[PDB]
Amino acid sequence: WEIDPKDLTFLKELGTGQFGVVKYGKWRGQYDVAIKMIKEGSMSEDEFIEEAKVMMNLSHEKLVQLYGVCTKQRPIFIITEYMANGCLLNYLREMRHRFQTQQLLEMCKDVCEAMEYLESKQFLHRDLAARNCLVNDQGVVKVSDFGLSRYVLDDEYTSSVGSKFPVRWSPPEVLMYSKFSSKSDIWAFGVLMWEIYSLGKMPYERFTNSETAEHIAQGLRLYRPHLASEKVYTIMYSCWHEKADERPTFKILLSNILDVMDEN
Ligand SMILES: CN1CCn2nc(Nc3cc(-c4cccc(NC(=O)c5cc6ccccc6s5)c4CCO)n[nH]c3=O)cc2C1
Repeated sequence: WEIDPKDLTFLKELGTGQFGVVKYGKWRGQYDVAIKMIKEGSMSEDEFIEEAKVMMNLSHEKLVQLYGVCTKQRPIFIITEYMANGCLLNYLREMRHRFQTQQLLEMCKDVCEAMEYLESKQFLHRDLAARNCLVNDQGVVKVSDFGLSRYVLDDEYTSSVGSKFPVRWSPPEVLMYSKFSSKSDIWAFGVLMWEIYSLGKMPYERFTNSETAEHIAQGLRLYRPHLASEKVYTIMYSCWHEKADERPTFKILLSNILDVMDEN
């Protein structure tokens, strides 16, 4: 899906990410979109365009929808489904005192549904976290920026000892051997559940990344947030098995989440 940049209208600056400036605009004067303007040197562009077809085939309600790309010009554009309430982490922090427990679980469910679908397509996110989930005007959470980490050119982000690497969302096998799998996405999802139920707190606060790597290797895990039931915590904790093959699938996690709902 190559978009014609003439069909795009820029309206507002939405901020900055790993690829640079992100803008809000419209496609053909009607559809609200987000447009990532890829800073030169920030992306492995050839490698991205080479593997763009598969991202185009990924479609799910709880996945942020890709509209298309603009590659006949520089900077490259990536155009996506706009989400009015922005990223989940700040949404949690900003609406912290308004959340009911049922809502926190529905958020987990939204995300898990998306990841189950990705799991089914053998597609990895690689940087799952609240900051890379977005929220729309009706409070629906959707998974964002799935797979883009592979294309980042920044040693501080690509290196496990880098300052931007998602250490706090990474299992031991990633920090040690850089072995990404479904089960690394699983681990990350548990940390995400923790972000949700803690209402936007930073994992392992006052720990450095290295200290965090040290302690999870030694078996330390994130404490149960006040608003998390024991049933809920058991779900997120199951994502943090030292051994990846003892970790559940997203299909199972979703069943767990549904069972907790049903009981309530
Ligand atoms: C008043 N509020 C201001 C902030 N805000 N943001 C909104 N909604 C969106 C933000 C982004 C956005 C903004 C800044 C940075 C990033 N993130 C990135 O640019 C990147 C994230 C990652 C993750 C891994 C690897 C590479 C990248 S690039 C995004 C998500 C773009 O997909 N994208 N799409 C939206 O709908 C809505 C609001 C209303």
